[PDB]
Amino acid sequence: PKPTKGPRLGGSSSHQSALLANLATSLFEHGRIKTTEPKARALRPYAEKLITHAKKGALHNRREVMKKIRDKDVVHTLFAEIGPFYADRNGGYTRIIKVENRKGDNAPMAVIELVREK
Amino acid sequence: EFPSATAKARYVRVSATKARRVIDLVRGKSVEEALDILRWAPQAASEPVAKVIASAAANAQNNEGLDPSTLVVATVYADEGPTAKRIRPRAQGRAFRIRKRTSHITVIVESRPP
Amino acid sequence: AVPKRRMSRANTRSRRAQWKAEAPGLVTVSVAGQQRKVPRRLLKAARLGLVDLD
Amino acid sequence: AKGKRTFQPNNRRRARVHGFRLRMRTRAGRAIVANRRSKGRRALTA
RNA sequence: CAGACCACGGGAUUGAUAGACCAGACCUGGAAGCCUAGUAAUAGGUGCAGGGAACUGGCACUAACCGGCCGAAAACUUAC
RNA sequence: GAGUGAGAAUGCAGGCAUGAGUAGCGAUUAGGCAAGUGAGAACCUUGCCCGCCGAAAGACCAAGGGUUCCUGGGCCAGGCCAGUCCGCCCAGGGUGAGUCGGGACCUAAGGCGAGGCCGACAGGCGUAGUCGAUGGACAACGGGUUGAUAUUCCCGUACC
RNA sequence: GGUGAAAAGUACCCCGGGAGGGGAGUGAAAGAGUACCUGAAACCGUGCGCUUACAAUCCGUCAGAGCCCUCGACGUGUCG
RNA sequence: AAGUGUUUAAGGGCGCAUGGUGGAUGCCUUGGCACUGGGAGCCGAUGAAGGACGUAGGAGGCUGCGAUAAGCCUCGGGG
Repeated sequence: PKPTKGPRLGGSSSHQSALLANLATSLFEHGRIKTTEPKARALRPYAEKLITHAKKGALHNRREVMKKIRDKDVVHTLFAEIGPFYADRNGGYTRIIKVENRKGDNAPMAVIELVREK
Repeated sequence: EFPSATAKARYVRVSATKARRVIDLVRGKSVEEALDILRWAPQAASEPVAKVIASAAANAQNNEGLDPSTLVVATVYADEGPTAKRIRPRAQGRAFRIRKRTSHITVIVESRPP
Repeated sequence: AVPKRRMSRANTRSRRAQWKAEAPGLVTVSVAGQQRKVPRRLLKAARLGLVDLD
Repeated sequence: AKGKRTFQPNNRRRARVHGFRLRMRTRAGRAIVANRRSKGRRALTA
């Protein structure tokens, strides 16, 4: 998606890519991950685009999500549950809720969820 | 003079200036509003201040038998306390002084009419 | 450079008054029957039960 | 770099260069031990 | 696309502000799988393919929230 | 009768300001999530990922340190933050050798040095000796064991 | 170096994890709480009164309106 | 219409009231200084001065003591 405007999230481009991969893995695994607000905002597009690949059943999208996620359990979870789950929802597969700040460095915290009404 | 309760958190491990930074947010406010502001204030010096104010309100309710809803932080101030002197080594073997400052936070809550 | 002179207490105080905290704006939320006050940003989290209201 | 500090410890060398037997060996060292004892030091030698 | 912060400028459900989704434009340059030619490297078809960011237009799917703090007037003299 | 009067001596000591809630928070690896503990968790525990060293940033000796090791507790001080954690603090425990490394074996350089020679004195040297390893000689290897010890303990089989 | 005459050093309440405090108690005194006789200044607050955001200030001094308190008077709120 | 006038305090100053820190002042003392008059004027291979390590029922420091280890015996004072 749209690159990071400022300095990259983890401390470098490579660490940001790895961090987005791991946050997306946890998001798809738990449905609900609490992480610093900027990380959540950076992850929303990343995760939604992986879910877009998962929404369509194709080996090509399977392989794309794999080259992003690298966690076969969660890739199956995507393409088996979260794929058909959002069969009819068209975008905005996830939600960001701002929560209290972290007591250590007062960082802004937010939970990313996957939407579950329909 | 409205009835009042005191509470002195002495030798708090917070610089008096930083305790004051959070005291100013609450001085004169109701006890309930003061506690909410201190709860949501980012400043870590807010926890000692909130505890002093809560102790003042508790003393008002128990030792003074006052209605909590009528309490407001009348006079709250943080004074300097004893300073511990530490040494921070620096370049060319020069020793600078670090000051581990403390504060005495005094709260005095008054039972004002509605 | 180093401060050439001790700053007068008036100047010290006037510049030091600028180091102050902003009071957070508190909005009412209904959690567990009783009413609590939380930042409007955390209003949704409080409604969803995501805020540890002590 | 070459950041070798001056005091490279060695207990054998310390004892043999500043120790009690060395100090007692010579007149000056015996005088040093006696002067240290008169001052009241607890550690008369290495 | 405003910016050190602050400010400035838009939007805030009576909404297209951002993201996503759908298209397009662009960049890249022919994806994966399968089939075929191959003793194989590899090549051809499927197929201006596939992957994609910032640009464009749609689309309330996600977030702009059952909110909070500020914020409005002594009169008098003279002439008309 | 004076230790008799301080505002200056880049005076001395203690306490404090100013700078300022400022610089800095110590490399060139990088953390994340979930779940626990807790009053409190970015920093502790566990799991899963990610990343870093890999002629080391791994393992073990020696020097040096000296109990820092392990167990259980503690979180006022210290840790450049906080800390429930810690090489911190408290108590208790913990180091097992005929073979390992040393001495009881040996000498090198060097030291000391009976007498001795030299020197006003103090002392300087030095023979015989005697110490002096960084060297020579010298008998043990596998596996297991504890929360902490292991070629030491234990098992098996060897060697003085 | 200095609590107090004596430890009588806060059995049992409350807020807090603790620190610390508020009660209640001992004490002649807690304006003596193992941080302790007296408790100066520097320094740091808080409250109240006046004053200041058109101003060029060795930060005073001399005149000085206004405002805020005090002592008298008369017994009008104004003069000393 | 033209003139006359408030009242702000984000902050600051000054005065006062109240505190906090700090440990000056006053008053002290367990210590030290300078002397006076006396005693002793040496201790050591019968191992000194001075120590190390131990020693109490319990962890350390000081004191005492020395594997007979805060001690053993004898003779006196004392209650």
